[PDB]
Amino acid sequence: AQTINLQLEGMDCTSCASSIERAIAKVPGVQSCQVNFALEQAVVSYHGETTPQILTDAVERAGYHARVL
Ligand SMILES: [Zn+2]
Repeated sequence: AQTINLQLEGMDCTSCASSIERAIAKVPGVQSCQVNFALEQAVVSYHGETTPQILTDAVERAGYHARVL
């Protein structure tokens, strides 16, 4: 697995934290996604064709914003 951290914007509540996990989990190649609500960060484990930029697009499409750390 490869791993990447994303900084998250718009995650004001734990419902939205779950929304972000669900959106990231749908990305082909994602194996696991740990959303840290307190730290406004997601740790994503992946393989396959996943890229950091496909991950931040998933977050955008779900109605939030991410940036690659
Ligand atoms: Zn919310």
